[PDB]
Amino acid sequence: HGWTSMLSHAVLLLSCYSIIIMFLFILGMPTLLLYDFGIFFLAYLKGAGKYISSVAEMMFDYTACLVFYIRILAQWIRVVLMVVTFISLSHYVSDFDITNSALIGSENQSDSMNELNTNFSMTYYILTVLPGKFIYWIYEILHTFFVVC
Amino acid sequence: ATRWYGRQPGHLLRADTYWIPNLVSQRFAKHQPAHWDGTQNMPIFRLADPKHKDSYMVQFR
Amino acid sequence: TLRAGKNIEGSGQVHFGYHDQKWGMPAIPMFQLMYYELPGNSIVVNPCRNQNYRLYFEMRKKLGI
Amino acid sequence: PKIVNPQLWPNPNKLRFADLYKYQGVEMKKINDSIKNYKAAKFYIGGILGGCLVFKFFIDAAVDKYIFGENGNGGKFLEMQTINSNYDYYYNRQFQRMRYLTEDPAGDDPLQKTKDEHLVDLGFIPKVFGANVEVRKRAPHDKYL
Amino acid sequence: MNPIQKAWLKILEPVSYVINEKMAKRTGIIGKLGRFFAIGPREYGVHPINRMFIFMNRKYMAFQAVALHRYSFVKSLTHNGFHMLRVFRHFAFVLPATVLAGLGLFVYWGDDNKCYSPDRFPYLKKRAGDMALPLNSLNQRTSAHYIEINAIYGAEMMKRYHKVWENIIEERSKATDQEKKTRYAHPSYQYSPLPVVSIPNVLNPLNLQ
Amino acid sequence: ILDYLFLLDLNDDLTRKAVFEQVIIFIFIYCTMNFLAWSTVVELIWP
Amino acid sequence: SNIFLELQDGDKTVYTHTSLIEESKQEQIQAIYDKVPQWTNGGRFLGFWLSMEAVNRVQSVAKLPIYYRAGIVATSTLLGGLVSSLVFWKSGNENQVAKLANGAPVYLKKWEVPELSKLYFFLDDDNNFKPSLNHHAVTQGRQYYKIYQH
Amino acid sequence: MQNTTNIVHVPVHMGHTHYFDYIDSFPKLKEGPTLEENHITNQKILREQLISGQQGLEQNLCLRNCFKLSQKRYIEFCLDRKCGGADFQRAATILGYTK
Ligand SMILES: CCCCCCCCCCCCCCCCCC(=O)OC[C@H](COP(=O)([O-])OCC(O)COP(=O)([O-])OC[C@@H](COC(=O)CCCCCCCCCCCCCCCCC)OC(=O)CCCCCCCCCCCCCCCCC)OC(=O)CCCCCCCCCCCCCCCCC
Ligand SMILES: CCCCCCCCCCCCCCCCCC(=O)OC[C@H](COP(=O)([O-])OCC(O)COP(=O)([O-])OC[C@@H](COC(=O)CCCCCCCCCCCCCCCCC)OC(=O)CCCCCCCCCCCCCCCCC)OC(=O)CCCCCCCCCCCCCCCCC
Ligand SMILES: CCCCCCCCCCCCCCCCCC(=O)OC[C@H](COP(=O)([O-])OCC(O)COP(=O)([O-])OC[C@@H](COC(=O)CCCCCCCCCCCCCCCCC)OC(=O)CCCCCCCCCCCCCCCCC)OC(=O)CCCCCCCCCCCCCCCCC
Ligand SMILES: CCCCCCCCCCCCCCCCCC(=O)OC[C@H](COP(=O)([O-])OCC[N+](C)(C)C)OC(=O)CCCCCCCCCCCCCCCCC
Ligand SMILES: COC1=C(OC)C(=O)C(C/C=C(\C)CC/C=C(\C)CC/C=C(\C)CC/C=C(\C)CC/C=C(\C)CC/C=C(\C)CC/C=C(/C)CCC=C(C)C)=C(C)C1=O
Repeated sequence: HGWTSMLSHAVLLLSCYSIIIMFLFILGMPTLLLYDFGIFFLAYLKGAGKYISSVAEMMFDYTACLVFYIRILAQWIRVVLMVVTFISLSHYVSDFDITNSALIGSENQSDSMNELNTNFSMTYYILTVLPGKFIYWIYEILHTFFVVC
Repeated sequence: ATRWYGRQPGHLLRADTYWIPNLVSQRFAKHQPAHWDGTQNMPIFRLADPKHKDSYMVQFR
Repeated sequence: TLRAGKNIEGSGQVHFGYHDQKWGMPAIPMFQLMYYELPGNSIVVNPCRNQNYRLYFEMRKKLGI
Repeated sequence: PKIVNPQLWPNPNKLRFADLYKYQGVEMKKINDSIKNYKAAKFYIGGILGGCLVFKFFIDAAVDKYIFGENGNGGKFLEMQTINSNYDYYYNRQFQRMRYLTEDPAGDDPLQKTKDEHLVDLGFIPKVFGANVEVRKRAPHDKYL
Repeated sequence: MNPIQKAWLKILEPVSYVINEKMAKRTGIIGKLGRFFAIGPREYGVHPINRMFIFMNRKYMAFQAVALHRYSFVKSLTHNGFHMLRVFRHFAFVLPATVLAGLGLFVYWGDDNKCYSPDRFPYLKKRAGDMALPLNSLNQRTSAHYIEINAIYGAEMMKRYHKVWENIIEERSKATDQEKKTRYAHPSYQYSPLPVVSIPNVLNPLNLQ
Repeated sequence: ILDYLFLLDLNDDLTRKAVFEQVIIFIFIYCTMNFLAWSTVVELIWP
Repeated sequence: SNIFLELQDGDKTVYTHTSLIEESKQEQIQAIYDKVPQWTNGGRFLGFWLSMEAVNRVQSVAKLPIYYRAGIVATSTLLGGLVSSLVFWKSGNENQVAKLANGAPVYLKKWEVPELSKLYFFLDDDNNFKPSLNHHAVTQGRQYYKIYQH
Repeated sequence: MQNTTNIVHVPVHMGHTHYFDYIDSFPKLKEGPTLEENHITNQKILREQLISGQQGLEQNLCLRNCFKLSQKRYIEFCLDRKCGGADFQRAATILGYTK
């Protein structure tokens, strides 16, 4: 979506419309398929009835048509999982540590440069604590790649 | 005096397709007639203020 | 702000002192779903302005127009 | 039209070098094909412009209907609608009262005001007043917000 | 070569004779000037903008033919022509409707073409010299009725003051120096006459009416 | 003369919905995207 | 309730608007105009039914061109709606709206009839900010014709 | 002093939401009648004013326009010249300006 950055005030405008288009036209696919079946559409789903009671079969046909739509609609929970996993990775990267101790000739003198800053974490920071933050970073992205794929 | 006049909020349209919650929710909203009460400042839309409950997602910079 | 009567030392919005800074929106989908820039074209004149035309319709009928 | 030739060099023979003289002709040939399209489109474009001329008279009557209405008192032009609920509307009104009662600290620069030391030397000894600690700021009617 | 270039050649025919015939074949500075400004058909005279349109027009038109040439959604409803099962028939008119909407791509470009711009905030910034304004500038306004009605009212009342002003000056001219100084005077003032001097009574110093 | 012609109004669109001014932006973007995609598919049968 | 009424004041034909009547009676007037399409559409059905029963079962109209037979059903259809609309008003409804408009101001010409929802008003600070038609641009007054009596 | 510093005289409540900062509610905010209920209320006031409140209106409008003048001596001149010679205190009682 990079090529649409200046086309509107929202970079993800086309993506936010496309997910709605994707939802509506996928939802209409089973509906148009039942229309193509005709009035016999319930026999295409469940098959032959079992009881002489039309009211009894009416309940079983109401379930087969519901199951027919749940097979499609319940798959959008996979899209929810992919979005949540992608947001948690963006939250970890956006909040990742970056201070003046990593800058070359910093001029941000008021951002903790001239203050006493001790911590209560494990010492040997770049050997113990900093690699641990990177280990969890690798887990976040490897877990994301496995989920979204 | 200038700062005080500047805080009196301006009127910002409610219609919004840039925020994906409004893009979906406003398709089910019902536009009701806003009967004129005799004033020129009826806040029938949201207000152009960063602290307004319907404008907090807007970046006022 | 300068024309309004506030002299400005320095420049930019990366406030060195005791002020809140507002960095640019991170160009990543997370922040681009939560925020969007203020569209100036959405700040409008209140529609109650159109009710002043009620005076015109009444003046026309009073003058036999 | 004829082009004046300085004759600084002899041009190649047209029979020996024919490709050097062809580009000018095929360029005007392209334009002639475009003019055939412009002329053939006279009735289609004219029919649309003719429809706009007839549509102009219906739009005139619809605008006066939209603005003046049935009996010249105002039409749908005076209608305004909203999606705000009743709570959203009274939140905005209170938000307007809050911004009316939102002041900044310290006021204005006291050094740009009339000094008391200057008034004494001008012949008017000012009287010192106490702070009005009993008044409560309130918002005006909604028509003034 | 185009007709506009041929129209230039008819007008520049005398100029073409001065430069190409006379100046071009001379030597020295006059020769270098004539050979440099020689008149004829253009070298590298192609117009890339015209060529850019022809390319994009042909490329976009081939896209229109694909998007508009669709099988009908209506004809596939009866299951009797060419289409029995079409699970995405409800997408058939999305591309044609999208292409037809592209006709207003340039008609509605930017904010001003989609609304009445004087009712929007950006119009105010343009009239202020492309200057930033507070976001509520559209609300803090004096009545346009007052500005125009008061402008007419003041000038109409000035014509009626001019008539009263003439009657006051004339009536004061026939007043004694004692009267014109004691009338409308402070009660504590004791009148004492001044020496009589000759001062003209001019209504308008400039010879106006 | 009929009130159906009122749909041609854009001066006072903020009085009713103010949605038209934002939806056509997507439609123009959507046409640009399909133009780049479809022209690539149909043209690239030539190699 | 935006309806212009044409009332019979003896020999004069006076006009008024439903916004000039109290809301308690505007609902009764709107309820009557809402039953006109129910009588109009219902009468169109009877005119369509009785006509179809006559152009088919009566073997004197059935032996005719279809264009003549369709014209009878078409004519009897809308004619059955116009008749039912007259029976609706003439029975007791054209006189009921006249009684419901008792006390409302009327005008000699329709062009002089104002719509109360379209009038300009302001919030009068001198009267507890109540809405007032006597704004600071008013000169003379309204001066309607008379109060309707039925 | 912080550039984004305001002093508010009425209570406000802030939202406890991540990435956002706004006023989500006002304490003890009561909702009055709707825009439609207020409209019906005003129509009843405007209807009675149209039917029963138009006689003798030209005289009261002249008294109101005279009392919008800057100086009192001009008000007395307006009342005497335009309002048929009305009294200052008598017209002030009609308009409701007298205590
Ligand atoms: C809040 C929104 C809510 C709704 C949302 C969803 C919207 C739904 C819309 C979907 C699409 C609807 C459009 C339908 C198109 C119909 C077009 C048509 O008419 O074609 C005919 C067509 C049938 O023709 P055919 O199949 O092609 O072939 C017929 C055979 O040739 C014929 O063979 P045969 O001759 O052997 O058959 C015998 C006969 C036998 O039939 C009988 O069973 C007879 C019944 C008994 C009659 C009473 C007899 C009384 C006897 C009394 C005796 C008295 C005499 C006694 C003795 C007197 C002695 C004097 O059967 C028939 O032929 C009749 C079939 C026609 C019935 C039409 C059914 C559709 C009605 C739909 C109603 C609502 C429409 C609203 C649409 C508005 C737009 C949305 O009808 C259909 O195809 C129906 C398809 C429907 C499938 C779509 C279902 C979609 C799912 C909806 C539910 C989703 C649930 C889950 C939701 C989850 C969340 C999303
Ligand atoms: C007749 C006898 C004559 C001799 C008599 C005496 C004999 C010797 C007795 C010694 C007496 C005690 C010595 C005291 C002097 C200490 C001086 C000093 O510099 O200490 C600084 C050092 C750091 O402490 P600090 O700087 O003062 O900070 C205070 C707090 O710790 C701060 O608290 P914190 O929580 O903030 O700190 C976090 C914590 C981090 O958390 C930890 O504590 C890390 C623990 C994870 C490692 C644990 C596993 C280690 C063993 C793996 C190998 C196992 C092999 C067998 C596997 C069997 C499996 C069943 O500490 C660190 O950050 C540690 C980073 C510094 C070291 C990391 C890199 C070390 C180099 C590794 C490569 C060495 C290559 C070998 C080359 C040989 C020549 C050099 O202190 C120690 O680490 C104590 C270590 C004690 C020895 C450990 C055993 C080593 C065994 C190595 C096995 C391979 C060789 C076998 C040779 C066999 C020979 C027989
Ligand atoms: C007074 C003047 C003189 C009068 C006399 C002279 C005039 C006489 C006639 C002259 C010619 C007239 C042309 C038409 C008759 C031609 C006869 C024929 O056989 O043609 C077959 C002809 C042959 O096919 P083809 O040549 O191969 O291709 C045809 C087209 O290229 C494309 O074909 P296509 O099949 O691919 O097009 C499909 C498209 C065709 O485009 C349309 O027709 C637009 C349809 C949009 C409306 C859909 C309504 C859905 C149901 C709503 C139910 C309630 C309605 C309430 C309405 C209230 C309105 C506020 O429809 C769709 O896209 C269907 C999918 C829609 C998306 C999904 C929407 C439904 C799901 C969402 C439901 C939401 C609610 C759920 C819950 C509900 C609550 C329970 O196909 C046609 O249908 C031709 C029509 C093309 C347009 C012609 C326009 C000409 C310009 C005239 C002005 C416009 C008039 C029409 C305006 C309609 C209102 C928008
Ligand atoms: C006021 C609104 C309600 C009006 C009445 C109800 C009408 C139905 C609601 C309007 C729907 C309009 C939008 C959808 C248009 C149809 C879309 C569609 O898919 O149609 C394709 C269908 C194609 O059907 P098909 O059977 O030929 O092929 C489809 C085969 N399958 C299903 C397998 C794909 O054609 C239709 O038009 C069917 C709908 C007909 C509805 C007609 C209702 C009245 C019936 C005639 C009157 C009978 C009176 C008694 C007669 C006495 C003897 C003479
Ligand atoms: C209809 O179907 C469609 C196509 O066909 C298939 C498409 O190609 C396309 C694609 C569209 C394109 C490829 C075109 C793209 C064009 C774009 C983006 C903008 C083009 C802009 C320009 C060429 C700049 C032109 C610059 C100007 C007009 C300003 C300078 C010119 C001036 C001041 C002239 C003054 C104008 C007049 C007097 C108007 C009169 C008109 C004339 C022709 C007179 C000319 C007079 C003389 C003396 C030459 C679409 C969208 C489509 O829908």
